[PDB]
Amino acid sequence: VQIVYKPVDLSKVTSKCGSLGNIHHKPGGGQVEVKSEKLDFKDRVQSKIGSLDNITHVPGGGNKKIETHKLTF
Amino acid sequence: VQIVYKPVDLSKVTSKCGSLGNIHHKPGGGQVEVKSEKLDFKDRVQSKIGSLDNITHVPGGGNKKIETHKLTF
Amino acid sequence: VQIVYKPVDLSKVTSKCGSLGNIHHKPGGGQVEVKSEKLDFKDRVQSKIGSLDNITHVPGGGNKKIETHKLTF
Amino acid sequence: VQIVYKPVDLSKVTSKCGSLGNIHHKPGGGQVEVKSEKLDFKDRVQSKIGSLDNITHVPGGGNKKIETHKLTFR
Amino acid sequence: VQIVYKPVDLSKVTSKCGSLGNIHHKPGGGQVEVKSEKLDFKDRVQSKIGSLDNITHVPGGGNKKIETHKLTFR
Amino acid sequence: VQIVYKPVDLSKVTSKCGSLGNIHHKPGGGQVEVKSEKLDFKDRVQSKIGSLDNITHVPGGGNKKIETHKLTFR
Repeated sequence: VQIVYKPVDLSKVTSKCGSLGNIHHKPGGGQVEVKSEKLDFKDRVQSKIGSLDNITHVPGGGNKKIETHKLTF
Repeated sequence: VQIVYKPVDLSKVTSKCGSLGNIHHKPGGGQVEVKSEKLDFKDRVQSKIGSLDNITHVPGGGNKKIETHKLTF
Repeated sequence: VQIVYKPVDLSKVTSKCGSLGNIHHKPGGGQVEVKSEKLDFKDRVQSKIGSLDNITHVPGGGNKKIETHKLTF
Repeated sequence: VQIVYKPVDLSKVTSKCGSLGNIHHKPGGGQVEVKSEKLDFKDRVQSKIGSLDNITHVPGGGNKKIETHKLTFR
Repeated sequence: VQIVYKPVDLSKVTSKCGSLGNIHHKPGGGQVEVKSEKLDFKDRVQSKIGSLDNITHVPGGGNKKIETHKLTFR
Repeated sequence: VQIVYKPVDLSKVTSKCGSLGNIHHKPGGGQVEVKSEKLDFKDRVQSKIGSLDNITHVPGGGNKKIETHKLTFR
């Protein structure tokens, strides 16, 4: 008798996520103007005037690998 | 008698998700103008004036791989 | 009898997430102007005027590997 | 025998090209106003306002002369 | 036998290429006003305001003269 | 036998290229105003305001003269 247990694993298991390899070339507007007597913001207001945001959230993107190389005679 | 147990794994398992390999070449408007007596924002208002957002959320994109290389005589 | 238990693992398990390998070439607007008699922000207000944000959250992206090389005569 | 090979060449070969012999008397002299506000340009701009440059370019205007004389006797 | 080989060349080969013999009398002399505010340019700008440069370029204008005289006797 | 090989060359090969013999009398002599505020440039700018530069470039204008005289007897 002989048993020759030689499994080979060469696997790649990968996550690529969020903002990857993008090109942002000269972003932005010409003129932005806001004119008022008053600007009045009073509960959970978000305001953006002529600003640029690059924003990435990755709560995902995880990897799992499980192997059970059992042998029994 | 012989058992020659030699499974070969070459697998690529991949996630590519979100914003990937994009080109954003000279984004933006010419002129944006807002004029008023008052701007008045008072509960959960979101305001965007001439701004650029690039925004990526990836709660997904996960990987699982499971293998059970069992042998029994 | 002989048992020749020689599994080979050359696997890569990997995460690439958030902001990776992006190019941001000369970002920003020309002119941004805000004019008022008063600016009045009073509860959980967020304000952005002509600013650039690169912002990344990665609470995800984790890796797990399990192997169980059990042998029994 | 007698031979008298006596050609006479008084010719002129001339090239006159470009801006020759012009009179430009009080060019400009008036009023140019450009008022310009709140403009955006995403690509190349070339602009001339009230300009009077004298730009001269001559990659050509070269001359070639080849002439060739031979006398053969017997 | 008498041979007189007496060609006469008094010719002229001339080139006059470019800006030659012009008169420019009071160029400019006027009034150029640019008022510029709140402008954005994302790519190359070339601008001339009230300019009068004299720019001269001559990659050409070369001369090539080739002569070849030969007398062969017997 | 008599041979008189007596060619006469008084010819001239001439090049006049570029800016020659021009009169520039009181160029400029006017008013140039640039008022300029709140401008943004993201790429190369070339600007000339009220300039009158004399720029001359001559990669050419070279002369080649080749002569060859030979007398062969018997």
